[PDB]
Amino acid sequence: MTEYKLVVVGAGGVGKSALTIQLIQNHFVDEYDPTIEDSYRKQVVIDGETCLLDILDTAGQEEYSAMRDQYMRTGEGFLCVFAINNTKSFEDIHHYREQIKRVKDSEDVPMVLVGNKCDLPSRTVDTKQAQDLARSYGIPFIETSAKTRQRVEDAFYTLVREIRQYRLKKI
Ligand SMILES: Nc1nc2c(ncn2[C@@H]2O[C@H](COP(=O)(O)OP(=O)(O)O)[C@@H](O)[C@H]2O)c(=O)[nH]1
Ligand SMILES: [Mg+2]
Repeated sequence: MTEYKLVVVGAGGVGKSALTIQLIQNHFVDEYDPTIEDSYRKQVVIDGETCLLDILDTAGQEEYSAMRDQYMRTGEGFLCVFAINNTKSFEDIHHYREQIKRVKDSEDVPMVLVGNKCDLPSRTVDTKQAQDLARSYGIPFIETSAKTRQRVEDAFYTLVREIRQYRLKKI
């Protein structure tokens, strides 16, 4: 059984919790329910490999979190989430990426860019704008909807695949 420690980062309100809960529980949390920062473990088969995913869904970024500091230090791959109807959250992506590189003191960290809420007609971030940002970082870009269950597994499984390739190349 292969472990992958994943960290979901990005601005408040973009759907990090909704994406993680959809993946873990196949449920969509009610729109107005309290979010909480928490970690989740789930055994899953990914490309025929039996995997243990250890996922931290981050929150409360303006106060100390011992768990978040541990997962940022030790996390193996990062899902950088913005919402496609929220330009500020997309324009925040470079700060989240910079935080990750600083903690890892590395320019080469497994990451996937995720544009969530692709079920909303009020899009303000064009798919091609985000694809270009991801291309400039050298990482995959995936558009998701936690609500209509579009590409949720693809987003997380793609990050696992990025970690697997990182490991294979370094050896
Ligand atoms: N329409 C839609 N709303 C979403 C989606 N994902 C999250 N939300 C809503 O967006 C708000 C923020 O979601 P949340 O998971 O709490 O975001 P976090 O703060 O990034 O964890 C909540 O009201 C969610 O119900 C999605 O894919 N589509
Ligand atoms: Mg949350």
